[PDB]
Amino acid sequence: SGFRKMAFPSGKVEGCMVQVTCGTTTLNGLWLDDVVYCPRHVICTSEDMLNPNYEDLLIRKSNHNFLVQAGNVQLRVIGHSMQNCVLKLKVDTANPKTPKYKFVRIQPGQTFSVLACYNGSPSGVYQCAMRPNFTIKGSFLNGSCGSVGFNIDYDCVSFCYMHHMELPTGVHAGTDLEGNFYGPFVDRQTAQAAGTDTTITVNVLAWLYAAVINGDRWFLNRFTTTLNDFNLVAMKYNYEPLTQDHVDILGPLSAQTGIAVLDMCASLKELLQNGMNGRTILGSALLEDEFTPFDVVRQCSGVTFQ
Amino acid sequence: SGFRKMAFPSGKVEGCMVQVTCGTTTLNGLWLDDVVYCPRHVICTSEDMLNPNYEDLLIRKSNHNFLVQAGNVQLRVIGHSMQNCVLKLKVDTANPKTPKYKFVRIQPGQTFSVLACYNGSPSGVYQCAMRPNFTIKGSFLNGSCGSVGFNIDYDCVSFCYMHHMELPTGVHAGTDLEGNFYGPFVDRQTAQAAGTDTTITVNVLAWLYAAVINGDRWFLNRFTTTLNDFNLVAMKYNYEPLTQDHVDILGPLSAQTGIAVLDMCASLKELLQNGMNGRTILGSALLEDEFTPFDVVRQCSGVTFQ
Ligand SMILES: *[C@H](O)[C@H](C[C@@H]1CCNC1=O)NC(=O)[C@@H]1[C@@H]2[C@H](CN1C(=O)[C@@H](NC(=O)OC(C)C)C(C)(C)C)C2(C)C
Ligand SMILES: *[C@H](O)[C@H](C[C@@H]1CCNC1=O)NC(=O)[C@@H]1[C@@H]2[C@H](CN1C(=O)[C@@H](NC(=O)OC(C)C)C(C)(C)C)C2(C)C
Repeated sequence: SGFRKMAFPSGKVEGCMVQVTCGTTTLNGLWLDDVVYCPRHVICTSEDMLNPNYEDLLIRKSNHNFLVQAGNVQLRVIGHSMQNCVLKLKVDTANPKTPKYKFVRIQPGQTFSVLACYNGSPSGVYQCAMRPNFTIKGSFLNGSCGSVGFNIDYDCVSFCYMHHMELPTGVHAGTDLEGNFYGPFVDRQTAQAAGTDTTITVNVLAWLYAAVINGDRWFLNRFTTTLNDFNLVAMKYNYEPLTQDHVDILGPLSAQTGIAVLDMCASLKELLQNGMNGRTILGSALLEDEFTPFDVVRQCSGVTFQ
Repeated sequence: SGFRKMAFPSGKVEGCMVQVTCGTTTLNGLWLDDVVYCPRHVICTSEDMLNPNYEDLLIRKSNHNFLVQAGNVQLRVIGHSMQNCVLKLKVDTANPKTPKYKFVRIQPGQTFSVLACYNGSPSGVYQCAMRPNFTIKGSFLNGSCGSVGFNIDYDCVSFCYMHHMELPTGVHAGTDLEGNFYGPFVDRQTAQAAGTDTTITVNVLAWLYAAVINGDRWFLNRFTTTLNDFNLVAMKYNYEPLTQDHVDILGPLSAQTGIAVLDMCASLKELLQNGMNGRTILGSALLEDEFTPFDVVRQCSGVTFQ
């Protein structure tokens, strides 16, 4: 037993990270087969970034302007192109450590692992979720641009995030691997703000099921509620609406514990109305919302990868 | 900015994990050069484990009784010996993925990363601390024995934990890599209990410094306190005593923020006496104690490894 915020093993992604230098800017890139992916603002300078025209800036570059370092081995660039907000630099060598992989664009509420890197070298790994307002609450410093987020399924790495920028409230914004931003943000140094966030209701319920699987049961009651009456309380406390699709996804966890989904909703309602009154759940004094129903089942059942 | 519970990148350790089967027991082993390390209760059965005599049980085994699987490649055993509570199985092939490494036995309060495995295949990675009562609050199921805990420094992997067993309160116990248990526990299925735990004072203070580095400042005050008066309040709330050695270790964090160590102690005292009154620190509603002063500096400064 036990329950922890668990990331995927990161070895398959470590073997893909490289350093990309152009002018006075250094950031991280992702090396898969004979292409390196990185954020397009690597072609900017500390005065280009105020309002750049990237097409007009890229047509002024040559291949040899791009310095790509893989360990202490130099890869030279033989072509380049821009796709939305990412650069694709073609190099003369295929990465022999290329795993099986895919690019995927995720929905708000889904979770992923982040391998934070500086100068092409990995620093640490942690678990994140895409918030309803399309930011992520990460841990990023100068030079971390180009670090990626990912999920692993068997032997296949599904890449879903590349890091670009930090907003004034201390949260983070970036793109999928095809260079499209999550949210309304643009890669320009001008006023933008996150928009108000909300709590991911379906994930909170999944975490209450994890507590029961592990022996915490003090928060249950004998009451119940309808979906509509629950959603009327949820709106009041700034929670996202729960759909019937969400109810259906929580089926397996309901069947393993014997607690109907709408009975667990009546328990959340009482916790929202009464607080916790000095008690904890799975070592937490707040209601936690960055575990999906999938996350709970993998950790409480023991699925591996290869 | 931001602050997360961050584990080390796990690729160097993934390349060392193998499967060890003997009789009806399967668990994980660690393959470094031409030796595989695993827990000695792999030679037991579901009735040997009640009160075994391991010396008398090992002298009844032959090399071919041990089945070692590395991927879908079979390593055969050519010798074996027992050291305290671990087996060392010598095999005819050296692991070509052996990193630079050391074995170390850690003190209570230190943190490490855990790579949880089943059947020799990694499942996930998370951060832990050795509690004052020599248990760890992990996430482990049947078959996870032999999974290891570790720290990384530059290119060197320092192994510090191997998992053996779970106690009735849901916490975990194990050994260093030379087979000596942390705590009073023994590898026998008999009544043992953890002993009362305490909160790791020096780590809580380090985490309050992390909050200030990141912009949280509502909990500070203009008061101060002596070391002895602080330790008199700490004992009351079941915190560990703070030594002058602890004060000295918190020097760099004090110098970067401009807040003297004993001023931060006066802030903790007020938080212990008054509670948080509905506010959070670094996204937490409890005082967090599994970040060392070293952990804070690496994440707030950006150190990598290679
Ligand atoms: C690339 O490594 C950095 C990573 C940042 C640095 C601090 N934490 C991070 O995550 N990204 C940028 O430098 C990025 C590029 C330049 C300016 N930024 C920012 O992230 C800035 N933020 C910003 O302009 O937000 C506005 C208000 C929407 C800032 C102030 C943090 C440097 C680009 C092209 C956006
Ligand atoms: C080896 O993979 C398992 C891992 C356990 C299983 C559940 N969670 C885990 O961490 N270890 C054992 O099976 C271990 C060996 C047999 C019995 N155990 C236990 O961990 C038992 N606990 C126990 O006897 O604690 C006493 C009360 C001190 C138990 C009941 C969980 C199976 C050995 C040799 C101790």
